[PDB]
Amino acid sequence: EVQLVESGGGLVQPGRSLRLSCAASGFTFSNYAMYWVRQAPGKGLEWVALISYDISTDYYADSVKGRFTISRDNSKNTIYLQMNNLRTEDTALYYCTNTYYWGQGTLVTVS
Amino acid sequence: GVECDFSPLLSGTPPQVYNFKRLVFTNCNYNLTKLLSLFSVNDFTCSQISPAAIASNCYSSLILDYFSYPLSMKSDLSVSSAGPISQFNYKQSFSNPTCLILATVPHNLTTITKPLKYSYINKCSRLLSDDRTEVPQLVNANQYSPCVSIVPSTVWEDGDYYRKQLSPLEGGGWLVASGSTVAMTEQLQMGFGITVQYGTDTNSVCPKL
Amino acid sequence: GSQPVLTQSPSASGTPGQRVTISCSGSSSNIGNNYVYWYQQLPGTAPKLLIYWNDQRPSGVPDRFSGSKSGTSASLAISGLRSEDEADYYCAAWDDSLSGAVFGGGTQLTVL
Ligand SMILES: *[C@@H]1O[C@H](CO)[C@@H](O)[C@H](O)[C@H]1NC(C)=O
Repeated sequence: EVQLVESGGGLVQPGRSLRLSCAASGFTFSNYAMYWVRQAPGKGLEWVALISYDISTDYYADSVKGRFTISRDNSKNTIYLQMNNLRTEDTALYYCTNTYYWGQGTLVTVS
Repeated sequence: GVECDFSPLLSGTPPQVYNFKRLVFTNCNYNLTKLLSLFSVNDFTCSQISPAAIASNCYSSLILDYFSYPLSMKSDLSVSSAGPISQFNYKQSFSNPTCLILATVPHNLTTITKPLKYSYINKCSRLLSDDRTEVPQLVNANQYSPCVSIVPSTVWEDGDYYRKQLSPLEGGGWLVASGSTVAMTEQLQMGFGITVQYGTDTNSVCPKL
Repeated sequence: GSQPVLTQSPSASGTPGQRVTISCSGSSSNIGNNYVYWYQQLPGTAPKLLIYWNDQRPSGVPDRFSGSKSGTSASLAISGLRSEDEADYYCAAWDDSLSGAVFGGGTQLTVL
């Protein structure tokens, strides 16, 4: 079975730091691009970051350039999303995906 | 009332297996046995229904797929087949009664035009940025290969290899495919696919009488 | 949430059994050279892939969903519209200008 578990989410004061994780199982990890999508309560999905299956390149939304970092570890089938100088616009539910499977998100709140 | 229209079948070049043409019927009356008398049926094997029954039952939908196909590849066009045809070209439903017919276009059926040869997608993968690791793209049921976007509608040479660049959303890398061919035969041979669905108070695709 | 590069007219009406489509429009940097994906999200659940690589259907999605991509716009049609289809529907694609993925405004369909 395919499962995708996030963690790390929580509470932080504006401008603090928060590191997210996402562990995967049920497929060949070293075959898929993985990425983070966030949803502010009552609003639409917004694409956040993507990292390749080779700890290659990473891609960022202009909303998060220079603050967020996406990381990856193929020996643990895991992804990281480092968040720095967070802001009130970073309040959202943080989803981790390939494209086929999503995860039950994780909460990021800041105010 | 209205009659089910099978005409397109008899007029044009039927595509290759991986580009199958599909007619979808509702609220009509059909005479399948009339259709098949226009050809030389060489094989007619159904699954979860019979040749007798599929010609005489009431459906919510009848769906018919047709394509050029060499009779010499009979073993690869089978509801139990695991060859390239179900892997990369054409796959029917398992959860609905289906059928597979193998025919030959007779000489007095003059509005059916032959293609250069027969061709099938023998391999459809996706490789990663490493240009080595290959991830097969197996065709979904009732759908075309994602790699028909890069395969010519008829493959010129046995073994030809195709390629296209993928954006990072899809993992980067390339979408890759390869084709095999079979020499056109003196008479055009074809393959057909039939799929029926039964509904509750809505079975309006029934045989003509 | 700062406006997405895609325009998803968000109201979608129909009736049970009807066919409603969802139009997703953009520019030539995203739709047009990149594949479209369609997602379904129920009230308070994770999103689910409906259509990937603009027309492809993962095994498990009912046949009532299908996708298409013309030159600049993409759309998700639904036959036999049911009641479990009451959800939020989003399109997505890569953008060569931003070198990042782009989502649409998000349409909500209500039908009864
Ligand atoms: C077509 O149907 C009619 C009546 O339903 C029947 O007389 C006729 O034999 C059928 N044609 C063929 C070729 O089976």
